[PDB]
Formats: sequence, C-alpha cells, structure tokens
Amino acid sequence: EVARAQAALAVNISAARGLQDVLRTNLGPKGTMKMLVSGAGDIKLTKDGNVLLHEMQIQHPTASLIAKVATAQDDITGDGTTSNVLIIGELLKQADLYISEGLHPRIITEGFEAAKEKALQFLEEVKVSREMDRETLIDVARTSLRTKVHAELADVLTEAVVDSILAIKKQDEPIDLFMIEIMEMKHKSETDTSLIRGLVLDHGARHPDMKKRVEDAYILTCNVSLEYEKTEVNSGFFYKSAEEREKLVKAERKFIEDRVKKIIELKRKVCGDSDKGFVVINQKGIDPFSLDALSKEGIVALRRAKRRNMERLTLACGGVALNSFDDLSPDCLGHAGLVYEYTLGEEKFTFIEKCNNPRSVTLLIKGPNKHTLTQIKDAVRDGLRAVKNAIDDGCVVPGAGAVEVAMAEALIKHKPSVKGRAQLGVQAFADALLIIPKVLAQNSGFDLQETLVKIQAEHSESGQLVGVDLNTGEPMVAAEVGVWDNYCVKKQLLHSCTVIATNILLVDEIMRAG
Amino acid sequence: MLKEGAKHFSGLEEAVYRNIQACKELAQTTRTAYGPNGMNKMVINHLEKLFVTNDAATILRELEVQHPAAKMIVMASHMQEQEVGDGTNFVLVFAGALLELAEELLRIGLSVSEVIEGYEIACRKAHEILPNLVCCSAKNLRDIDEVSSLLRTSIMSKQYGNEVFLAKLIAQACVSIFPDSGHFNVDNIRVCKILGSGISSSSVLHGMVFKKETEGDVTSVKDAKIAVYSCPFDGMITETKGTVLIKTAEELMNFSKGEENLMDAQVKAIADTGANVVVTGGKVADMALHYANKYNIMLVRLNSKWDLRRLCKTVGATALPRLTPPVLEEMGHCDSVYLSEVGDTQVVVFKHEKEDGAISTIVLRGSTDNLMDDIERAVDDGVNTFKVLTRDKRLVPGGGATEIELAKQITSYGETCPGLEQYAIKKFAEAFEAIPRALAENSGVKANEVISKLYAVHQEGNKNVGLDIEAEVPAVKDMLEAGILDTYLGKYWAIKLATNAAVTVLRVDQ
Amino acid sequence: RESGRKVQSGNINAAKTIADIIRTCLGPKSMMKMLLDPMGGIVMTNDGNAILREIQVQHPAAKSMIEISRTQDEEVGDGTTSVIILAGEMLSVAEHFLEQQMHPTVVISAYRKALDDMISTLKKISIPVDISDSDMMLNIINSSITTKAISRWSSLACNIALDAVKMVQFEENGRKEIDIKKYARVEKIPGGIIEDSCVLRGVMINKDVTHPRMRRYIKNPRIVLLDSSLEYKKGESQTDIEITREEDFTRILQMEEEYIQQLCEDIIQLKPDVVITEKGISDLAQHYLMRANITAIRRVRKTDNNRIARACGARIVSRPEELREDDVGTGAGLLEIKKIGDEYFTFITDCKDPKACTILLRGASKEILSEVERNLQDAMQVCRNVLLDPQLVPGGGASEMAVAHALTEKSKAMTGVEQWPYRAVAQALEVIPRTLIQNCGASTIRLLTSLRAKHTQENCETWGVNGETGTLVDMKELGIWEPLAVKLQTYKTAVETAVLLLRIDDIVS
Repeated sequence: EVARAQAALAVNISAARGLQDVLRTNLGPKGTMKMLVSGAGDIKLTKDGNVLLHEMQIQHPTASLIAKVATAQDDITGDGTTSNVLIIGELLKQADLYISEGLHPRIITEGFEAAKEKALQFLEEVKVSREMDRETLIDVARTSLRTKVHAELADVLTEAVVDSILAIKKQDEPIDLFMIEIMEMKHKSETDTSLIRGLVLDHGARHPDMKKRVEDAYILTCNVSLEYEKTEVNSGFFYKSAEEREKLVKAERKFIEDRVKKIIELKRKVCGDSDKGFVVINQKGIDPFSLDALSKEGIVALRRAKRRNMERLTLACGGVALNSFDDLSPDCLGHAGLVYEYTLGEEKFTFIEKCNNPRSVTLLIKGPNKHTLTQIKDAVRDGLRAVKNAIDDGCVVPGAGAVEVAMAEALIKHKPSVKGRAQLGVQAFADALLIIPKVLAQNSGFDLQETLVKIQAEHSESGQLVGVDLNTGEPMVAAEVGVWDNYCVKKQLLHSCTVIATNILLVDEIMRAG
Repeated sequence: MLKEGAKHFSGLEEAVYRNIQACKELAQTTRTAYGPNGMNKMVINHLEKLFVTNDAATILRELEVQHPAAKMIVMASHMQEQEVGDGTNFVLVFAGALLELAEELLRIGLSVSEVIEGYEIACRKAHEILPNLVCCSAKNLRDIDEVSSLLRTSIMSKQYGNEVFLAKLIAQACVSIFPDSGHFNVDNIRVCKILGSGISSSSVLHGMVFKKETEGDVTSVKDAKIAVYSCPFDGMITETKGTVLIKTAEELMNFSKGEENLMDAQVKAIADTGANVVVTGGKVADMALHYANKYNIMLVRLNSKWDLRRLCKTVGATALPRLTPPVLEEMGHCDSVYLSEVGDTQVVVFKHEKEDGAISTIVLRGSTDNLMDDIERAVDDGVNTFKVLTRDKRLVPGGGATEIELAKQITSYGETCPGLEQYAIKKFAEAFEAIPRALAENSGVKANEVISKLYAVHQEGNKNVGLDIEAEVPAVKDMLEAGILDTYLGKYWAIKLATNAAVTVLRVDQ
Repeated sequence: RESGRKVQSGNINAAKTIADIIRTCLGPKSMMKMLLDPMGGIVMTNDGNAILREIQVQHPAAKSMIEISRTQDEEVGDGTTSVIILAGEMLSVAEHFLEQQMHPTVVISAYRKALDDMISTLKKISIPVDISDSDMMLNIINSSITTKAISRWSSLACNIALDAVKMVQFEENGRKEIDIKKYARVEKIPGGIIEDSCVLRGVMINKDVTHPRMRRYIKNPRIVLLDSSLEYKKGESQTDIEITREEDFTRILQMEEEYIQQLCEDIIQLKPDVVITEKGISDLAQHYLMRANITAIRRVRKTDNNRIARACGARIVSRPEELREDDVGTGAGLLEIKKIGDEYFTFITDCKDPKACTILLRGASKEILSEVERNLQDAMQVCRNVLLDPQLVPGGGASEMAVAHALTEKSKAMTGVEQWPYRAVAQALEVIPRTLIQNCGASTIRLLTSLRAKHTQENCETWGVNGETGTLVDMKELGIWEPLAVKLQTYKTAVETAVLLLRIDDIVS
C-alpha cells in the first residue's frame, strides 16, 4: 500500500506529534514517568526518549526510524533523547506550513542547514566553558537526573555519580566503562543508593565464617579448581573407562589439597596471621572442606565467580589470576584496603572496597527490587554518560530553554542568509527550537508566550542564560539554577534533529512491500 | 496510536478517566473490607473454592487488570503486609479515595506535579503530626490485655465480630514467647487449624502443631534427630517378571519377602542414621513402620510440602526421596517432640521453645476451615500487627480516629499553604473520610453525620467510627479510649506507601 | 494474456510510475523515497535498482523495465534510474497520441532519428578529455562520486580510480576496444586507512591466496599457471591401477614421481619457486615441488590463475612439454606474500605487458575500506568509461536542452508525422531538469521556458539548469561532466527501451 508525496509526508509528520507529545515532559524534573505493561506485555517504568522507543514494540516506521538514530544520542549522552524528539516533529510542523501554503520540499530541507550551522555556530557562540568540579558535576548530575527522577532522587544518586567519575577523572579517562559497576539490593525502599569505590561480590562462599571481615584484601582471582572434585571423577569427570576411573580417584583431593595447601601456604605467606584479611575467589566450585581448611586459616575463599567480576577484581584491586595458588607474595594479589563481606537479605554480598587503584567504582542501590529498582538504575546511568560528557566537553551550558530562544533568536532575529529562501528553511528550522521550554513551562504552568517573551527579553535584557522553573513555568537563570546542557549533548541532538528531518521530508512515496 | 504505533494501555482517557476508575473499583471493594465492618466478600479460588474474606491480597492475588493502575499498587498493601498486619485493607482505599480527587483536579485542570506534591508535602505533614497522634505505647508484649487491645484492631480492621477472644487467644498464644525485641518468629508461631471442635475451642499449642497423624510409637527422644523425607519409602520391590508375577515361580517369593527387610534396613538405617523421628513426605511403609515401631522411631505417614517445608525450615531438615538406607542431614532442632490431641486428632508436636527458638504454634480447632481461614486472615494480621518489632509501638488510636484529627490539621494547613498546592495539600486531609464514609455505610449512616461530628469532635485521637451504632449517630466511638489502638508504625506505612503510588500511578500515561 | 491499447496504456501506465519516484531521488540534491516492507521493514534510498526490488512487481513490462534497468545496472548501474526516465518520457508522450494516431511505427522510426541527432549533437555537445591528464579526469570522478554524496575517502579513491583503470586498460580488437575490468583487482584489507591505498602491478592475489608456503616473496622466480595436467601419471604417461595393496604402492607411486618432475622440470625449465597448481593438482605434485623446494600453491582457483593470467599478463599452459616464462609467468615479474593488515596477500606484479597495476585498498579496516571500494568501484568504472569515451559533456539541461531544438528543428524541417515524435522527443530531455528544478526546488515551467531561451541564443551548449547550483548555468564553468557515452548510454537505452515496449501490444502466458 502506497501514499505519495504530500500524502507520504503526512503519515510521517502526522505520526510525530502524538508520539512526540508524550515526551513533552521527558526532560528536567517535570518529566512524567511512563509505564509499559504493554511493551513486551510486561509491567515496567521508564522515562527516556530513545529507550521508551525501543521498549515499546513500536509499529510505525516514523516511530521506528528515529529510534535508530535516536539510539545514537542515547548511546552518546543517554538523555536528550529524552528531549530531541520534541524539536523534530515541531520542525516537521514548520516545513509543511510552507508546502501547505506550497513551497518546494527541497528548498525547505535545503534552508535548514546554514540554519543548522548558524545555530550550531550559535552553539559555539553560546557554549559556556565551565571548569568541572564535583559541585558543577553535582548540578550536572542533578540536571540529567531531574530529567530522570525526583531531584530528591537525584540527590543520593548525585553523590555516587560525581564521586565514581571522580576516581575516573584521576584515571584521566574522559569516558567511563568502569566505575559503571552498579549494584541492586533487597530493600523495602529504592531510596538507598550506595557507593563502593571498590567492588561488590555477588556470590558468597558455600562456607560462611571464613574471614567475614577481610581488612587487608589480597585477592587472587582464581579460575583454579579447588574443587577438582572429591570422589571418583576421572579427568575431573565421569567417563566410560573404569581403567582410567580406577587410576583417577585419588589425585582429585590431592590436586585439591594441593590447591588447599597452595592457599594454606599462600594465606600464611600472604598473612602469617588471620589478622590481615585474605580472599580467594574461584571462578568455579570449591570444595567446602578445602574451604573448611581455609576458612579456619583467615581466608575468605570464594567460588564460582563471574569472569566479569574477576576483571574489576583483577583491575580495581590490581588483582591477579592463576591456575595454581602455589604461593604468591602477599602483595602479589590485588588489594582493597577494606573488604566488607555483607549480607542483606540472605546473601552475603562481599564489598571488596577501595580496591587499590580502583578503575571501577561500585554503586549499590537497595530497593523493593521492582522495575522501581530498575527506574533508579537506568536513571543515574545515562546521567553518568551525561556527566561524563562534562568531562568530555569543558563547555556545559544550562538547559531549561535558556539556550533555545537566544539560539532561535539570532537566526530569526535576522535571516542568517537574509534569504527568504533559507529563511524559509530557517524560519521553519530556527522555530522548532523553542518546543522544549515552552511546553515544559506550560506543562508546569502559564502559557509559553509569557516565559517566551520573558526568556527572550530576559536574554535580550540579560544575555545571561535564563531558563524555566521546570515545575513552575517561570524563567530563572539556568546556569545558576544548575539545569545544564553539555555542549556535547545539545549540539549532537541538534544535528540529530535536523539530519533525520531532511530525507524523511524527502519521502515522496512509501510502498508497503519487500 | 493515531498511527499503528508503540505500546500503551494507559493515557488520554485511561490515565485521567479509566486508570482512576481502575484505581477505583477495587478500593471501592476494600472500603468496608477495612476497619470495623460487617461487610463480607465471597471468593472462589483457582480451586473454584467458595470462601469469604474482607482481606484484599487473597482477593487481590486472583484479580487481573489490563491496567497497571489497579495492578501495580497492590504490592504496596503487600509491601505494607510485608511490614505488618492489616491496615493493608486500608492502604489502597486511602490511595483510591485521595486519587479521584485529582481527576476532579484534572477536570479542574491541575498539573500532575502540581497535583503530585501537596500530598507528598502533606504526606510528611501526616507523618509530622502522626507522632503527635501517639496516645499510648506497647508496655508488656508478655501481657495479654496489653496485646489483646491491639490485636482486636486488625481483626476489627478485618472483621467486627470475633475480634476479642482472638485478640485474647493470640496473646494467649503468647506473642509473649518472643522478646519481639527485633527477635520475633511467625515460623515458630504458626496457625495450625484442627478441623474440629469450635474456634472458641481453638487452642494454641506452643511447639510445632502438626495435625498430621503421629505415626506409630512416639519419638525416640524429645530432642528429635529428625529425618524429614519427601519419599523415604517408595517400596523396595519390583515385581516385573515373566508374568510380572511368576513365570519361574519361586523368583516371586524372594522380593515380597526381600522387600520388607530393606524397609527394615532403611528403618533400621533410620535408627542407624540416628533419626529420633523419620518424616515421610511420601507414604509410610507398614513393615518399615512396624520396624519403625520396633525401632520406636516416630513417623508421619504423609507429609505436606507445607509440613516438609516447616519441617525442612525449622528443623534444619531436608525432605528427600530415599530408596536407600537414610542419611541424617535434617538432624534435629526441636528439643521436645510430642503427640497432642486438639480437636482430638493426633498432633505431631515439635517444641524447642527458647524464647528465641521459641515455638508457639496456634492450633485452631473449628468445624470449618473457611471459618478458620477468614479467621486466620485476621489472625494472620494480628500477630504481625502485633509484629512491629518495637516493643514500644507508640500506640496510636485504632479504628481510624487519627484520620479526622489530621483532616482538620493538614487541610487547615492545606488552607494556609497557597497556590494550586492548596487543594493538593487540601484534598490530602480530605482523604480520611472515605472509610469514615465506608464503614459509616455498614454502620448504617451517612458520612456527613459521621464527618461533621468527626469534625465536631475535633481533635480527639479517640472519637471515631466503624461498624457500630456508636459509629451510626454519635460519629463517636472510642477508637482510642476503649482499648482499640494502633501501632505508630503501620500508620506511617499505610499513610506513606499509598501516597507514593497515587502520586506515581497517575504520572504514567503509558 | 494482455492486449493492445491496454498494453499500450499499461505501457504508458506502468512506465509512467516506473519512470517517476526515483527522480525525486535523483540529483545530488534528491528526495529519498521511503520503502516499507509488508512486515514493516523500512528503506531509504535514491537507488531505483534498489527501489525496483522491495516494491511488489506484477506488470510484466515493468519486469521488462527491471530488465533493461538491470541490463543497464550491468552496464553502469548509475542512470538505470535515468534511463527508465526517458523511456517513461518517450512511451508517455508520443505513444497514446500516435497510437490513437495509429502507429507504434512512425514512433519507432523517429527515435532512430531521435537517437542520431543527439548522437550527432553528443559529439558536438560532449567535448574530448585528457585521459592523459588524470586531473582532467579527476574532476569527473570528483563529480562522479558526489551525487550520492560520498567524498571523504573517495577524494583519494578518485585518483586511485584514475591510476589503475588506465593501466587495467589494455585491450584490443585491433580497433582497440577496452572493456577490461577483471584486470583491475581490488583488496579488502584490515587496517591502514581509507586515505592510504594504491594500485600494485600485475594482479595482486588477495582473495583466495593467503597461502603462507608460497614462500613469501619471489624476487625473480616465476609463477606457474598450470593447464597442465600436472596430475601424476601412475604409469609411464598414464594412471595405473589404484593402491589397494603394498605392491601397488611401490611401483605406481614411483611412476607418479616422474610425470610430476618431468613436467615440474619443464616447470623448472622456466625456473619458478611459486607454482600455483590448478589443473593436474596432485598430492605428489606439490610435494615434489615442495621436495623441489618449489612452493606449489594448490587448493587454488583458476580465477586466481586468471587473476594471475593478468598478474603476469600471461596465459595458463596445457602444454606438458617445455614450460616457458612466456607460457606462464610472462615477464620478469614478482610474486610476494604481503601482509596488509596481517592478511597474507600474494602480490604478483610486473606483468610482461605494461599498464600493469591492480588496486590495493586499505581502509582503517575492511568496512571503511569497503566504503572506499564501493565508491571507488563507481570511481574506477567512470574511468574506463572516460577511457571508453574521451568526450564529455556539460551536463544537466545543457545536455538536455541542446538536441530538442535540432530535434524540433528536425521535426519542423522533417514535418512528417515523424515530426510528432521529435516533438514528443523534444521536452523529454527536460524531465531531469525538472528533477534538477526539483533538485534546486524551484519553478520548472519558468526555468524550462527560461532554459528554452537559454538554448535560443546560447543554444544551451553548456547551459542547463543545475538544481545543485539551482540555476540555468554554463555546465562547463560549473563543471558538470560525464564521458559522452554515459550520456548516450543512458540516452541509447531509453530509446530502445521505449521502442521495446513500443513493440508490445501482447502479453501472453
């Protein structure tokens, strides 16, 4: 089935609004949560632009296509997908108005670009270069989390955020694929958000009371089999050879009490005492009687580890990996100044913490363990990438539309071309910018018009960046307020908004066929 | 949507209109399901099993709703019940009531966050004057009437009639037997219904009550090494042959003979594994039993997983099928393991009671389980309404007296606060009358009579309603001064938990 | 089973919409149609050849339109959209009228004379090139790449196209016709950069030879292409009985040795190290050569050997007796196992004939390379199209508006009923200008009538509207250029194409 040109563009642009409109608070603290019980057919909770897209099975190509490119920003920033959709269809709103009056679909698409630049130039012009301190990042943390959750919820979150990235700023790595270690915990309340500069150990050893508080953590991350297995196992396993099974029964616990002694000696080599804590972590099962020997030596000897955890163990501690405990120097195992083996609920989740040279920082959250407990985890985690951009860009500008008008102003305040031709594109282009504050202000309050003429005249009067009180509808200096746009975030979605809006303006038919 | 697109069953009408009504109908059910009431609600199980309860979760669990609106919240009453006893039947209706004021505000056109916060704001304000509503506290958790005064409430909050001796027998069950200092056990306190006698005849046997038949000779010793087994005797014989009886004939006479001493072996190896009682999730084996009568091993012919559970639970037991000579893993816990007859049925009894391992197992006599069940519903709550795990519960007025107290208070503040925030904070203190309207029905009067006086009684922390004639004309009971009180705790929770969703459930238009 | 006027309609009918939506997609300035799969699969393309596909096709002449399209997709692959425009133009205009004027016939004929006038005008409107000056060629490639808007790596690949394809051009019928493409060899390579690639002599052997015992580098041993028949002869000249027993192993394997050597000594007679063994490959054949310390590259394609036939510029030899350099491994030549990325690549360079290079491609990796290669593939072919045709034309309406006048001038002079096609022919030139006027997004009727005048005095020799400059312009200064044939190749097709469906009044099953 087919729709041509004008009829093609409608289904495009018509599909945007309602879709787009649901997000009219996805951004800032005013952002309204949205629940899928319908996405796969499962009860959930989400606010993000790109995420909500993929979450819902989204039947319409319009809904379909941006989520692909909306994946880019959510890949990059993680938010502003919470935003970008809004300008996009409003932009789609603008171009048709010409073609509605009539105008060639080309030139409008054509007139967006110098517009896409002169506004992007204004980004260069407006971008506020800021020297990032934890506080600056605190308000960078809360501007993305307000977009996510309560500013209340943004609070306990903000700490671990700016603190986790705080130790990666040490690493001078502008991006974080580490200190992204996050933990969720059994609780009545998702309120708890915990920060472990080290790791947290999911698995407990089948033997409790081994070393329950490991003070000095000497961690050999060990694939080792200290359970080879205790009885008849041939290669370590059952088989069809009795002849081999007849030979292979005894060396098992021998190869084990080896690795027992290999730890026994190791412990006393690592320690010579049970005072200094000590840890063994098997990637596999361990004999508990091995443990029993070892649990009484001052070790916490752990088993069936997850190779992922082994890394941050091998790394954030500076831990190490062997197949034979042998003996290793006490220092030869990575370290965490304290280890706290911690049971909430019935499972001890061992905190290997202040892991020496942490490249990873663990963020625990205790919660009801619902998609509530999810709605918090996702919330911080894109703000992480957001605040990560503030590491990336030294330029962070405020949000809450403080940007938009002043940006939308110039190219409107003057035809950037002084072409009607481009201004056709531009007036279409430069207009859609205002969608964010004007709905949010009116989402929270009075009609856009006032705040608009406020924020404009204000910026016109100020040039200070003034932005909505996102639960009021009144403009406030958004820099000081702390609602803040990475020059990373806003610039990209800007591009993202326009770069899609063109060739999709250019779909002059669609056939259903393939 | 307009398009073919995405996934939502809420929003537009649904969010505003239909969710609120999805947020309505069941709260509407819970209204006389909570507090003093003569309301009763029949329910059939997946068993198709006819039963009546004013408890929600029972009703709730079998209710499916396309919306999350009704769906998601019920966890809170559970999240509540996770914490305490009833007040749960109050939790949702508190939300639903205060909710539908907002759709009115939506008619009045108030913004979500504008609607949202004033409650949350005043939700503090509730919790803020909520301690000012502490009119007493819990003195002796050992005392019966100290405790029975409370327990009557959640039972009342469940149902009006039977509350008293229940509140008595539950403290006569000795919630006393724990410190409840932070140490309290409803695994060591179990409600075990004997079908038989009366419910006034219902007792509480401290120590595990297993109505399951005590099989053969009683325990070897009272510190019972316990063998809890899902299938300890499945039979030791296999008869498959030429005829699966005889073809070469004497080959038959081997195994039916050779089977039983293997049951002896197992039973001797029950005596050999050392179990002072063996426990059969599967069947008893008679010869084995006879051997277990020789070896005097107490036995249970058949064991519910529920049995096996508590068995596996508290004993440290592990229910296992065994075609082998058995192995004690289960071992012991309970230091006295008995046979009782309550309702005159063999009661397998396990008591170690340490005040900490202390087992006080409510043993319900009654001629109907549905009886003893809707009972046990309120009885479920009273113990864990008693279970605050504050020995001092800061007893606050029972029955809902505290409601009107803050109706004046927080709407008087709701008055004082300005803006659209007002009705947010104002509707808040209006959320109380719902149940004073709800039970006023089953009481038999309009709520204005109730509330005008519940207002005109002004600050009391006593004067209140329920199912009563005192609840009819006077709009006065003693929901404090009569001995009906509430822990300070679930209040905070019944307040808070519902306020969260009512805020939250609207914000999602998806 | 379909008939006449309804075919003639369905001709004009289908070929209309056939000719259409991709013209929105046409131009460096374009409009990409969306394509929805019945499942919901969405597609955004300027490619008619792509657009031809997901759309459900029924009209068998539309299938036939897909044919000359694929037929042109075989030839260029660009303008497959543009070829079906004009047939759509052609079939639309004259057909229904002139069939309601009763004929495919005068319509048939006059496109012979539609063809030649432009063919004439082409040699007038297209100007010769320096294939000698690759920059004179480069601007074309600089132009060739950018309609689909790919520049970044192509800007280099532009040059690299020029380089090899002039070399991969050696071909003669004695009238020296050069189609030769398969000489050009391309390389998927990991690492390097899109801005680093080259053309190495002979034909570099990349695809199926990583073979590490080729040795690595052949300084001047020969490479040996075997249409021998190197297969060991278990007897003297023949293959004796198999080996089921010890006695057949001793006698037969011995005579298997001689035939390998005596040919491999004939191979040694041309003195190789590398012998890439294709026909007559034997487990003893390489082993002898490996015993000969002659690396014998087996499990190999003759396509490689055809690449190697173009790697040394040689042939492959069925001759058992007296194997020669000029037989296989023509010229001194090289063979080198090179690691670009770490992939082993046989480079057989220095064909005995000059104009020997094959395109090495490095991206930052295979993919971003494939970005180069795919666009270089377009870049490289335009070369052999410019190398095909050393004339080239100011494009757009200049290309378009030129001949119609002479054509109308013909129609006016020819004043038959053939004049009517030359009228039907006249403005069909201007549809891509309409698309160009779409490309700029302007008023066509004006720009037409405006460009019509631009051919009234200027004669639109260089003057079309270029939608990408937006305006009626010199296309020489503006630099819109294609080798003449490509214009004709697009132009030749639609004529015959229209003339094709101009024949059909009957579909029958």
